[PDB]
Amino acid sequence: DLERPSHYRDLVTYVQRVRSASQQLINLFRDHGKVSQGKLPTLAVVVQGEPEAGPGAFSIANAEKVVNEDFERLKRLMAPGQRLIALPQLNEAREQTVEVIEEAKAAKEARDARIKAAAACALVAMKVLPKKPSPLIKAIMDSIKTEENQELQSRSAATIARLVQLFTESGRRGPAEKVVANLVKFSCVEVAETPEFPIHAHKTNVILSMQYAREAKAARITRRGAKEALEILSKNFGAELLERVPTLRTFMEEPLVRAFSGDLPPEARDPENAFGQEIVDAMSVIRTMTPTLHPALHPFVMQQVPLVIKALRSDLSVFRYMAAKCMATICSVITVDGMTALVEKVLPSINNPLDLSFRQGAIEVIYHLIAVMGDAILPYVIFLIVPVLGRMSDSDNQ
Amino acid sequence: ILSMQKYAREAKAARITRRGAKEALEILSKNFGAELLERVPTLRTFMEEPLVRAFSGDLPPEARDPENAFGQEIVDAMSVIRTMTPTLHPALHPFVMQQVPLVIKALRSDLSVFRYMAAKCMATICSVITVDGMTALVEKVLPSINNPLDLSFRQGAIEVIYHLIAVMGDAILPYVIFLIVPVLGRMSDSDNQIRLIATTSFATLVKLVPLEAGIPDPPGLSEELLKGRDRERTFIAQLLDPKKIEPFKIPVAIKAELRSYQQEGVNWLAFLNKYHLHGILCDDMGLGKTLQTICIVASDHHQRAEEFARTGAPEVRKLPSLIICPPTLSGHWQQEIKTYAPFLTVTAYVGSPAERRAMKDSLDKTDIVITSYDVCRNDIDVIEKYNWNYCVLDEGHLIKNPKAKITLAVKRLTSNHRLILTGTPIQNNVLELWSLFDFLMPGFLGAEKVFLDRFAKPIANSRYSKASSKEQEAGALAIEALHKQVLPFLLRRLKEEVLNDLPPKILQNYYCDLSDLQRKLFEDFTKRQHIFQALQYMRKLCNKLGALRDLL
Amino acid sequence: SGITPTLQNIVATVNLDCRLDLKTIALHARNAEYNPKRFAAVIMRIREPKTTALIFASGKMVVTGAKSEDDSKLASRKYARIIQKLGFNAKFTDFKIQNIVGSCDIKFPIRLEGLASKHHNFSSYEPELFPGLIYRMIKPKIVLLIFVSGKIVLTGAKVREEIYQAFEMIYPVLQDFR
Amino acid sequence: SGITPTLQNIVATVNLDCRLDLKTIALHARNAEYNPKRFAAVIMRIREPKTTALIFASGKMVVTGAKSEDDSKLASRKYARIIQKLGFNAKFTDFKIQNIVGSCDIKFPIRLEGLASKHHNFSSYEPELFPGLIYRMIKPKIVLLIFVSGKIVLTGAKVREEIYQAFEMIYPVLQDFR
DNA sequence: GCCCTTTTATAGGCCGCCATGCCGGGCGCCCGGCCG
DNA sequence: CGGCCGGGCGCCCGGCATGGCGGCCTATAAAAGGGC
DNA sequence: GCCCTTTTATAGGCCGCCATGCCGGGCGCCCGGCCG
DNA sequence: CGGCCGGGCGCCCGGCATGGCGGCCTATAAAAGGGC
Repeated sequence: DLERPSHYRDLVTYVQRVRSASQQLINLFRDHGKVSQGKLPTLAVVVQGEPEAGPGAFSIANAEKVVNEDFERLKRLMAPGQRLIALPQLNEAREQTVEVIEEAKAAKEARDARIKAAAACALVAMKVLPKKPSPLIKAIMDSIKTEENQELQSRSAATIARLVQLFTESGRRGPAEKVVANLVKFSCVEVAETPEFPIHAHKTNVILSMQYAREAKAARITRRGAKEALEILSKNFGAELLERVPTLRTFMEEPLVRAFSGDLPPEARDPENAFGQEIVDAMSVIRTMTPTLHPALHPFVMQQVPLVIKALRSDLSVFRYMAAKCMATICSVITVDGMTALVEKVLPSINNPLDLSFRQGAIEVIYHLIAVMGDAILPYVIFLIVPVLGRMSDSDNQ
Repeated sequence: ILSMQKYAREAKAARITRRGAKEALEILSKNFGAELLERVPTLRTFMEEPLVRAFSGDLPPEARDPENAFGQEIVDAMSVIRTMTPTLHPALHPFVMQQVPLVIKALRSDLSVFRYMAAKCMATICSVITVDGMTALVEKVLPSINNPLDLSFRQGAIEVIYHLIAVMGDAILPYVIFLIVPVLGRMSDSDNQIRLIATTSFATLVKLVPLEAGIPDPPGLSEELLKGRDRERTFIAQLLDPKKIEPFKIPVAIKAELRSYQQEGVNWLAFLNKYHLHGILCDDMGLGKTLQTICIVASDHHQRAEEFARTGAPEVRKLPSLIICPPTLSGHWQQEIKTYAPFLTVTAYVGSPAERRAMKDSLDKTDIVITSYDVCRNDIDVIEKYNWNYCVLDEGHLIKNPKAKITLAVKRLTSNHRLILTGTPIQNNVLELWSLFDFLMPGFLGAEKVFLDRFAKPIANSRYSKASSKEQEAGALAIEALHKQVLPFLLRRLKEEVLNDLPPKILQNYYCDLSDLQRKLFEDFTKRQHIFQALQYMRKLCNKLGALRDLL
Repeated sequence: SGITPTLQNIVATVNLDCRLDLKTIALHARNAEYNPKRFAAVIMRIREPKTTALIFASGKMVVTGAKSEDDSKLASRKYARIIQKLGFNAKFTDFKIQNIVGSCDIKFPIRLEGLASKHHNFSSYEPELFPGLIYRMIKPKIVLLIFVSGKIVLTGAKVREEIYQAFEMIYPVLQDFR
Repeated sequence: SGITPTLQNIVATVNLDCRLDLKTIALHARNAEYNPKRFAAVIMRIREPKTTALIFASGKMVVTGAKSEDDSKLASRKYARIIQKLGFNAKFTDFKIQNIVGSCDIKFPIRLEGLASKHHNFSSYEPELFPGLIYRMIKPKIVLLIFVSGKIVLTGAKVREEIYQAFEMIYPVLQDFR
């Protein structure tokens, strides 16, 4: 609750680096720029956070002050003409200084977030349920998003899984539903597991399976944390998960019962409509969660298989992609029922000449089914062999 | 309304190429004369194949695909009509006339670019094939301007007016009588860009209105156009003349009796209803605003329902109506509706926060919906997604502060008609009146800064004056301007004018002087924080007991 | 070398060799304005070639706004004729062009900061006060205002060849900085 | 200063002080290969820490592939033990690290051409032959290969502090060029 | 300082506005309980 | 188990009048001739 | 030259392939005509 | 005006064998120790 300390002794190296860069800016480039002595008082020799550091020790705030206010003042103090000679190196030094300040501030933010997350885990562990849970959930979700350390991320995942159960037993449900929605949101951030619809909205009748560096790591670590949280949540709740928490049900199901009986909003094809992304975000959760659900919820996924198969026959390419993935998973885990559905209501459609969507989805489902099941696909190769033999010589290239 | 929304190198190349091609096409048409539609088919295919395609409700899904070339080919085809029609021979005027039924549907389409191109093309066609195009406009575009649910219909039908004026210029004189009422109505429309372009169109049209009474009739007007001009003349004649008609009522057998002042009030409401203007029925409490409101709402619903049997257009849809009241008055509203207007059906979205899902979809199925200010506020994120015919606020004064969240909530209600019931439209500051009229007629009194500078600052500065022209005149002119601006949209009627039995009310002030102890305490406090504590302390120490003792 | 400047303003001075009563000019000519508190001259104007003349009581005038030397001289002659028609014995004498302004647009942006740093002896740049780099050239005595958009305006010339020489001299420098 | 290098290879030489019959090592150890035509040593390998040993007939060996000094020394000791088990009286003597290689990735691209032009005395760049700038440093005797991607690998060091000093020395130069 | 003409064009200060309050006073909502 | 419960607190009320962002608006810059 | 390990990474030459033909010989198409 | 007209020429046939783009593939670069 109380504001965090302005500094830590571990970041004295960062602050000292900032001090050295600022001193370079003040000294070397004004010697180059020919500004007389007395340009600025010397930076404090002792950096904040060190032992026996006085209250006037050098801090990041002094770095900001020198890189903005003293920079402007010194520029105004430079003689005309010499300013033109000196200014570009001053700009380079200023940008470098700002970069070091940003690095130090980011390190401080990371340490504060980690400490807050650990404290929140301690508070939830001893069964505290504050009447006003504003900061606790914020800290825990921050440690689910931006936690590079796997162990602490798993600990925060368990923390959320226990917090949801405690709130369900308490009866209050606002924050519970909010965090469940946020978990389902974070689970779908990774591009490789659920693509950005605004990019693929313009592609039709193409096999998706055949087709900035910093953000790639952030997306996958966030998705890792969310997936572990959801798995522990399901293991905790057991059979009753489909009864206790309905917000997950709405997220998973509302685009599935929508678009039924051939229904198709025109905005579903609109790149600027958020529902085109929300559809795939919804359909990712089935794959993300079904293998870890209880067998008591196998009837739920079985009853929803008629929706997934129709998504596999749908003319929307991403519908077929996600339906192939989800059918592969369902046939992996709910084996007999899913494979009955596949052999009885997918493989017959593989030979349709006019319905290119039918063949495309019904071959991509086989691709992903083999890839996920591996050795378990032995008893069903007799079903799968003839369609692939026929479609090796199909008209469509992919 | 998209009309409102190395590159510099290419910008010149595009326009020079288009200049050359257009001149070539014009000379080609003049060469061929009447026979151009016979000798050259490829031009016809280019112009026409996306016009018969996508017609009769047709819509390929790839028409909305950014990577499908046909989405560009459609507009490329539709540009040629504007590019070439003014230079064609009169023998091809029948061709464009026969294709006008396709371009009008292109104007009604939910595709924005379709409406843009159709507005442009209809403007050109009415410029050159004037009588037939304007017959099509007045008979099959302007009737659709009032459709509540069909936003595309209104949007295209206002953009066509925008471009028609911009292209025809002075030639639009005999036809302003048809276009004046739609733009007047749509200046106060729920949608922002319709309001903006309607404002521009009205700025152009009002200057020409005084001339419309005597423009010579164009020689070729069809009988439908003469009848339209006559009926529009009779329609406008009541607006621009103090004379008025007997009020609008539906004489149902179970309908209640109306008093004289209630008769005048329903007359005023009907006058507002005809020309699509909004007001505040700011009567004193105890005069029965509920009867007048339900009377006009029921009469409008009855009229629309009856017209839906005499026609098949989507103008009427049996749309719902909304009423927002404080919780205590919902029972009174329902009792009055049931006893005075039985044939209406009522719904009460006043349930518990979970209960409301039991009637979430019932909002679109009942004639009158009743809700509370706070129930609407907490659930505005779902109530905004419904359209309404009438939107009545029973206690306006709740929404006087613009920053209050109830105002932000209520001002998102897209409604065809909009009315505030109140007793004190202005209580402390004219900005309260601005906040109310921002809900009723957005933009009517300008933005916040505009209204501030126009009225509010002079009104505040007039608080301390001694008949001095420095500030007295400013305040006087401000109140006079605000009075004239909002005159037709308020209807105040005093309780003294109506009630035949209410004894007079007399007022007297009782003056006294402060006691010695309190006087000394205040004199000490003069030497002695925040500004408000001083006022609160003065209020406290001000505490009269002898005056009350003698008065009782 | 490349593209050529386009001249935008030419200022010429001509002496009419006779005293003029300015208020009599103002009261008779429609195209003349006189405000002795603001300025000491009558501002006459003609519409072919579009030019303005500041005609003074001492007989001098300054003719401005012309896009060419022939147009400036013809406008000065027309103004002398107009003064003659109003009764004064004005005579066209002492014509001499005294300023030519030019403008050009090379097709690339300019890194003003590097140019100012390298050529600090002959340039001034205060971007807080004026977005354009000022450049003063010693040989042809032309002053160039350089802008990041790739547009240069030359001023102070008394002959067309001066702005041409100034543009030829400055173009390699602008090529070096983008 | 900023980020720190990561060491990638360490090469150590240790003398076993006894002659070895290489073919007898090859015929008995599964993890040894001997090809006298190609190379004069047996290439032994062990899987903890992952290292390779070129063991020669003269008793010297070269142990490579380690990521740390302790790992290199422990691997050399294990190889000496393995030679002892095969019957030879090998004794761990004359250990000395003789090369350390490091790698780092500063988070911005580098303008190699300007760097080569300014620091021509200490660098070489032939982009037709090798896509990396070569930089030779005299004080710590470290050679750096600098790449446009922002990745630098240091080599020739005999201590960790040498590559640390070399990175500290070179980092301002890389900051200057983007 | 004052003015005329011309092509170029953008960022500091100056006058405003504008949300800040903070004590009682009330209403309405949902959020926790329990009672026969 | 159904139904009324108190219960908290967010929202709005209202005053004066101070301080911190504002957008917008010359002024900025260049040549030059003349007269005041 | 020869080899081991390690992180970095991309552009010249070398061996291929690959479309080039061009004289008669024929078929099929559409593109110009006219015939009773 | 309807129907068969000749009429041209683009397309494909086939041979051997030469010259000009190819992709791809080491080789390029750095340190160092050992022995041959």
